[PDB]
Amino acid sequence: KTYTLTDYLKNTYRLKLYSLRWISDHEYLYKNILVFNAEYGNSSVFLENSTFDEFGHSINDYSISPDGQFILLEYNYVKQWRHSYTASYDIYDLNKRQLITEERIPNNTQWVTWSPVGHKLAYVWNNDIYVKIEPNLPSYRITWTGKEDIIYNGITDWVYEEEVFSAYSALWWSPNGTFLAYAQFNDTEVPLIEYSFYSDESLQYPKTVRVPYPKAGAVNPTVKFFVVNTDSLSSVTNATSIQITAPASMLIGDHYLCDVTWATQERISLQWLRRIQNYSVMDICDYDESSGRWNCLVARQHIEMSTTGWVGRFRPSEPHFTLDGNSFYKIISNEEGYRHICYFQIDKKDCTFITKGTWEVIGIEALTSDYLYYISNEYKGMPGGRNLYKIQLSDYTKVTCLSCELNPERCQYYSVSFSKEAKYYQLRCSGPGLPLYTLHSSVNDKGLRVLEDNSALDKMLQNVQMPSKKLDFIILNETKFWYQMILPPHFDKSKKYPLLLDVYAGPCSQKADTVFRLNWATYLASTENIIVASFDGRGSGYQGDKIMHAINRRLGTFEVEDQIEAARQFSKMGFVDNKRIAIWGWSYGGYVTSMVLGSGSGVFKCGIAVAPVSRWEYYDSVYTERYMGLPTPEDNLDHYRNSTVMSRAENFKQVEYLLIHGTADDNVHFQQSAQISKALVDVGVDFQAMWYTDEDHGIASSTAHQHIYTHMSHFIKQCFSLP
Amino acid sequence: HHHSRKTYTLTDYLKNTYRLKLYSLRWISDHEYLYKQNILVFNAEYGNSSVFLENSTFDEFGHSINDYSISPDGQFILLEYNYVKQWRHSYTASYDIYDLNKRQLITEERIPNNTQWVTWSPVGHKLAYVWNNDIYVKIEPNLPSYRITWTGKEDIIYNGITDWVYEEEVFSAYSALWWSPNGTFLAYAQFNDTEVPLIEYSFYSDESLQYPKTVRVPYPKAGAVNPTVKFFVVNTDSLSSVTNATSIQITAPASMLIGDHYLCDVTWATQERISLQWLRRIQNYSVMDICDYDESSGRWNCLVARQHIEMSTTGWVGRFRPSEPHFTLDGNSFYKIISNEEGYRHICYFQIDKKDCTFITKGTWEVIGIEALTSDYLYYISNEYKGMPGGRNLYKIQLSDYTKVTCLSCELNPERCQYYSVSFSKEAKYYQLRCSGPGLPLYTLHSSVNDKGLRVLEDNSALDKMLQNVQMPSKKLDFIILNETKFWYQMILPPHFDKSKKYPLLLDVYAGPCSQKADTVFRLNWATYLASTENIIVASFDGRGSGYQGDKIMHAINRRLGTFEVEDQIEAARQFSKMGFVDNKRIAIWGWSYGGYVTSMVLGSGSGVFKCGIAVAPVSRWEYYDSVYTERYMGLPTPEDNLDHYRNSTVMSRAENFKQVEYLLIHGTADDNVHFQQSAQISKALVDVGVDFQAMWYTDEDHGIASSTAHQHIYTHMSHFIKQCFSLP
Ligand SMILES: *[C@@H]1O[C@H](CO)[C@@H](O[C@@H]2O[C@H](CO)[C@@H](O)[C@H](O)[C@H]2NC(C)=O)[C@H](O)[C@H]1NC(C)=O
Ligand SMILES: *[C@@H]1O[C@H](CO)[C@@H](O[C@@H]2O[C@H](CO)[C@@H](O)[C@H](O)[C@H]2NC(C)=O)[C@H](O)[C@H]1NC(C)=O
Ligand SMILES: *[C@@H]1O[C@H](CO)[C@@H](O[C@@H]2O[C@H](CO)[C@@H](O)[C@H](O)[C@H]2NC(C)=O)[C@H](O)[C@H]1NC(C)=O
Ligand SMILES: Cn1c(=O)c2c(nc(N3CCNCC3)n2Cc2ccccc2Cl)n(C)c1=O
Ligand SMILES: Cn1c(=O)c2c(nc(N3CCNCC3)n2Cc2ccccc2Cl)n(C)c1=O
Ligand SMILES: *[C@@H]1O[C@H](CO)[C@@H](O)[C@H](O)[C@H]1NC(C)=O
Ligand SMILES: *[C@@H]1O[C@H](CO)[C@@H](O)[C@H](O)[C@H]1NC(C)=O
Ligand SMILES: *[C@@H]1O[C@H](CO)[C@@H](O)[C@H](O)[C@H]1NC(C)=O
Ligand SMILES: *[C@@H]1O[C@H](CO)[C@@H](O)[C@H](O)[C@H]1NC(C)=O
Ligand SMILES: *[C@@H]1O[C@H](CO)[C@@H](O)[C@H](O)[C@H]1NC(C)=O
Ligand SMILES: *[C@@H]1O[C@H](CO)[C@@H](O)[C@H](O)[C@H]1NC(C)=O
Ligand SMILES: *[C@@H]1O[C@H](CO)[C@@H](O)[C@H](O)[C@H]1NC(C)=O
Ligand SMILES: *[C@@H]1O[C@H](CO)[C@@H](O)[C@H](O)[C@H]1NC(C)=O
Repeated sequence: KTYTLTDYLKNTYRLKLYSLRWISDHEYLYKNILVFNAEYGNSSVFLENSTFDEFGHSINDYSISPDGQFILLEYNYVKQWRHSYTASYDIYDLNKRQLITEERIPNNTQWVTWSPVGHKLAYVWNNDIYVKIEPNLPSYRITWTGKEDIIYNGITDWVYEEEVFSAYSALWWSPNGTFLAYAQFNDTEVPLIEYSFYSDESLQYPKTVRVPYPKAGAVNPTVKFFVVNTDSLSSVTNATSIQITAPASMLIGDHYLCDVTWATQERISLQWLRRIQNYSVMDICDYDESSGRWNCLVARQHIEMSTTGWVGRFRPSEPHFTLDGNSFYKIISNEEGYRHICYFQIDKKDCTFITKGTWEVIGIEALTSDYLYYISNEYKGMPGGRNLYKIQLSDYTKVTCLSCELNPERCQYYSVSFSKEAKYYQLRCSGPGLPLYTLHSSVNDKGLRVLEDNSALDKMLQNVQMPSKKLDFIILNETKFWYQMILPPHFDKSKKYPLLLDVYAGPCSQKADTVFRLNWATYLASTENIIVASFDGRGSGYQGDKIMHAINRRLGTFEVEDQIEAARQFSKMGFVDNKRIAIWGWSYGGYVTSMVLGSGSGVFKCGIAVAPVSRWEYYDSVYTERYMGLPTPEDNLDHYRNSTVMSRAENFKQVEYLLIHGTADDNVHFQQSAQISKALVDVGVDFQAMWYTDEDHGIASSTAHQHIYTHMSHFIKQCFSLP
Repeated sequence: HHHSRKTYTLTDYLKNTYRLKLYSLRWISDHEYLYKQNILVFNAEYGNSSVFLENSTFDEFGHSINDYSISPDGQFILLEYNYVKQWRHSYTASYDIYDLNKRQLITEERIPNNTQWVTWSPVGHKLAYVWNNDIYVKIEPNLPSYRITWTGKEDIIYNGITDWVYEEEVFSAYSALWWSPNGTFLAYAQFNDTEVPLIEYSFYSDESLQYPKTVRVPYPKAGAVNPTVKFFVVNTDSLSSVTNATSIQITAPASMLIGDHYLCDVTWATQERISLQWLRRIQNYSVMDICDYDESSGRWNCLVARQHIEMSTTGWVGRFRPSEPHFTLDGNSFYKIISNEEGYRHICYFQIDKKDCTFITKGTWEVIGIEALTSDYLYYISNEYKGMPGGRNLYKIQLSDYTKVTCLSCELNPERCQYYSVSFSKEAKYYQLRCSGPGLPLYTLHSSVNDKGLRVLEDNSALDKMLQNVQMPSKKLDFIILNETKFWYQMILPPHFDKSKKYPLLLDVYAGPCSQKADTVFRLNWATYLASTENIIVASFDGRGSGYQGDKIMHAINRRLGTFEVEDQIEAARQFSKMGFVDNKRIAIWGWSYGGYVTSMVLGSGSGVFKCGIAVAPVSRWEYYDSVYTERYMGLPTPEDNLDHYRNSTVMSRAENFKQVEYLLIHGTADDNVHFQQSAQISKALVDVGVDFQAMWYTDEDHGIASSTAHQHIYTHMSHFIKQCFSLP
């Protein structure tokens, strides 16, 4: 038997996880909720969820204070954007098992967070910030200026949530929780995207949703940064919020706050980025004693820039400070364009690189007094592998691979999670074999035990004909470009398979990796006998700037051409039926799919774009201007005009096209597909469409998810003459 | 050979390869009319024509001329340009006036840009126009205009123009101005939309528009706050440039001010007598008021003794609204279409003073419209001929002897002509006859004194010459007995039609209250292609709820939309198969508007009869559609009226049954009439029960999906869908 559409849709074959929250340097929680001792693996029950038997409300999430004296309960969850939401809250006392009733956290709270030490609490209600020193006492109102859709204290607006921070919160406690650092966003002049929301059938008149949303070249939100001392809050007088202004080099024009990182109890570092995102500045600000302000000396500014592109992968990387805070490490691209760990002195311009080579550091995971722990794709020169390394701080040549040889056949893609002081770590392996979860001791790196091996799943999959994955590379202009293929079971090299190109191809993307996945591709390969391939061409990430910056100021050119060239290279692989080649993608993949189908190349018979960008002036400023610069006569308007899918409408006469878009998509506005269809209508091209009423960019509803995949499978089977 | 080998193709339909010529004129006097080439005057009597306006005169103009309007006294011409469409009838435009006798454009005191409506008085050259929701009057074209109203406010106050609902469902027109017969008085309506909710939808516009626009229209959905209405009359002879003009209000009768009502008809009776018709929001009760000007007062009075009640116990009043009266010259009597004691619409003769009228026509047929009345004769269109409800002929009844009825069109050309409409001269001395089928449209001119034909205007013989070689479909018009009642249907049958083989069949559906899809009209449309090229029988059926056959049939779906008319379409299909020449594995259904609603209701009915269907811009649930139309048939969506059936008749609740059929759902995003919402809500329901289906939106298209490129695209898309559902290569 085979892995079927139903299997994928009704999630028949499950991937077991082992998610843990470190609580201390030797303990973690595991949802009843258990507490585990990392040393021995023994566990006691923390609370039965029959403790809230009579609670009366459906509990969404829990959150334990650092000191473990109180638990925060979250209910009435109402999802907003990708990260943002609203909820009700309650505080349960562990010391004396019962809830708090006096001075509760209001309904419709936008964000809550314990300080990093003890049980202090900061929350956001109606765009304003409040602080509770004790869970049962009244809160002090920090900000008074919050206003819906206009002023944002402690939480991000639409574009910051999605493109800058990947988070709704804009609150940063200092390490011991004395200081609360926050940002304030101002959206007064940011234009609003409006779209219909149809809601339940019983709603007679549709609702109009309005969201401040800066499209490429529009007026952006403005940002201010503040620090407040939470150990001197008066119930008599208003809390005083000290402002930290952006450096002079940023106040000269539009700019972003892109990073907040505390260094010590009294030292904070902020990163700022120009609107033309190729110049950024790191401020280190120290707290002044009697005077009570924050100073950011000019001689302590650290400039990060790029002549060939934008700075960072999506944003400048984050610093990891030493204990005294007089030094830090952060990832930057070296002189040959590869991203490696640089070591800075707070007082000095030059850093020394502590890693080198033709491969990249993915991130810094933990920093100790003796070692620095990082993840990279160095192992076997494979851009799509991921391994944990240890680097000796007094001798940089002493680098140990901690995950490389643990199970080299089944494990090539690792992420990690260290305990409070990096005493223990959990390795998470995501492929090529079934995911593997292991617990380790950093004092010597020996493995304590397996936490989850997925043997349950492995026994079930023994019964089904499963596809395989080929990960390899092709040479193009003397450079390696990586591809992967999901191959049908009992794959015959002397046979001719229909091929479907799964595309993303956005700047810094990586679609060829060692990760094990059960998705739509799995079914297409297992049941329909279709080869599903992906390709990382120019603009793709984790392989140096030369490749990544190749599309600087030129979205919709080389990365499009490379998908076409990829499909050509596969035709010449012998086992591909080149009368049956298709391409599909979501978001950026949708844009590339569309551009490829509009290319008039002749290679693809049909394709599917889901929620595609259609022209760049339609998408948000932060993401778009990062790669395209500004849509103005003196910058890059010409290429904004030359890279629309609309302009390629005539070429669509050559292919079969299915266009799909959610009508309540706040991210890629329905507008984008509305303009594509009008364009195809105007040149007389027949095509397939489908809208999803009240679905957003995810088309994530249980039923909408099934509908779309079902619809797409029918399109593909019809296009490929499959019954 | 020389055998017919061409067929009527999709491209033929989309590119207008075979075009119907039509002779459109506009009478300017009692014996003269205007016709376009260039613009000619034609003497109706002789045929002699001189050039009235050479095409070259307005090229110095600088602007592209969309339309023209000659003043009643032929001294001035109104030139319309910068036309920008709004709804089905309303638009904005610029206007310039060309003086004929001085032979040049009036430069001083021009009509402002963005004018909403312009209208000459019926005699002379007075002018009335609406700009920014206010009414202005020009006594002379080159002179300053006097402002009549001062209260006009966009989306709130409408003076002399209708709002969305009154435009689409009450008046079928943007204007709400009425000149008295000689231009002395100017009657107008004011609409107040203050508390009317707004429908909001996205307009995406040109691709250079970065942020979509949101369009906001005052639109009362069933049960919502309706617009209120006031009525006024202003004497245009006593206007002065020194004082603001005085407008005399005429208030509705007591029985209307008691609750929500509508102004449904305005008809001047003489120089000093106007008739009003009002309707209650529950549209079964209407009151005609006859109002007279009082000389010494300057005010209007509607005597309660002249008041006329018209009501219905089995449904609503009139076909879509009460009928309009036709007054005798002395405005002391009138003729008006109403239903007789047994549900048949016939001409009633009324005295202004008496309650009772006498019916001057009788029969198991109906009068369609009164077309003209003179001293001795009344002219009307009816479907009496041969007891064919879908036929239309011009008749003549003698006012002093009701048994003296002459058919004027019946026998003219019985074989090709069975569907007529007429256009009379200014005093009914001549008339143009228009025949729409079953043969090729034919256009003829007649004098009504002797009734002789004067000449053929257009005979479509160029078209006839082209069709001679094309394998054209034929139409079969007939009926079936159900519950002892005749129910008519029409079939567009493929060329060389063979009773002994099985054809696939498409049900073409409207089926709304008072609809008629079975008729004698000749059409070159999508169905002609499907029969001719693709060999599909496309059929239509008038079931319960359809019109022009009496109230017994028409009112059968009263307060029960989505029941019998839906059921009768299913039964129609079972009947069609039972005739033996239908492949019942291949039966489909499609419709637009109400037809889309019925299509959907049918496909969700679980009947097992239809394999697939197409719904275009359908109504999905009645609480989404407008008040005037929906309440006419459904009453109010309240617990103490008819909420139950409103809830019982949505397409959404039938989603589960769509698992059995193939469904194509189509909707323009800028549809102001049946909002995108209605399709949006169907699709969501189908997704929720796991039904796959085909969808297509049209960016910025409205209810008509009538852009050239958009029209071509949807018919092509629909054609692919049907061809695949039927296994046609
Ligand atoms: C957010 O920014 C807006 C727009 O820059 C500020 O609005 C201005 O406020 C000043 C002083 O109050 C006025 O003189 C201007 O006329 C305002 N401009 C506009 C267009 O509104 C606003 O002050 C800022 N709000 C906060 C809390 O920082
Ligand atoms: C703390 O600050 C807030 C805002 O500055 C004060 O609340 C405002 O009080 C002023 C008068 O001082 C009023 O004009 C506003 O209407 C108030 N705005 C509100 C309700 O947010 C608050 O009173 C301050 N506390 C004190 C007394 O210093
Ligand atoms: C249109 O109708 C609105 C509301 O139906 C009228 O508004 C009323 O006006 C008076 C004063 O002019 C207020 O005191 C009432 O309270 C208003 N009614 C309500 C309940 O809103 C308005 O007069 C009308 N507009 C015109 C000029 O005809
Ligand atoms: C496929 N894909 C992406 O395209 C992608 C993507 N991430 C991004 N960007 C970073 C997160 N915020 C949005 C941009 N993109 C591009 C994108 C996402 C959603 C809508 C439009 C765009 Cl252009 N991923 C993970 C991803 O998997
Ligand atoms: C097919 N068809 C109609 O459906 C029709 C229709 N006429 C109507 N109504 C009367 C005129 N004004 C609109 C309503 N309908 C029903 C309808 C039309 C347009 C949108 C929605 C509806 Cl429910 N015609 C002529 C007509 O030909
Ligand atoms: C595990 O065992 C140790 C000693 O046996 C004990 O101190 C600890 O509390 C236990 N941990 C849990 C969470 O059960
Ligand atoms: C939140 O809302 C509920 C229901 O409306 C109310 O009963 C409850 O007291 C609210 N919680 C608080 C603490 O405001
Ligand atoms: C944390 O650090 C602050 C600032 O240096 C210091 O004064 C204090 O000892 C700590 N806060 C508390 C009260 O725990
Ligand atoms: C940033 O980009 C702009 C626009 O391409 C360019 O003029 C400038 O040189 C860049 N700055 C740096 C530091 O390279
Ligand atoms: C039309 O023809 C008639 C008949 O000969 C002629 O008298 C007349 O002058 C023509 N039309 C006009 C009024 O110019
Ligand atoms: C209408 O607009 C045009 C173009 O802007 C202008 O030249 C003209 O004067 C306007 N006409 C009137 C009557 O105001
Ligand atoms: C006419 O009415 C308007 C608005 O009520 C007013 O402003 C204007 O002055 C009036 N004209 C005169 C002078 O009577
Ligand atoms: C039009 O009718 C009115 C009222 O009957 C009358 O007083 C007026 O003089 C008429 N106009 C002409 C000159 O025909």
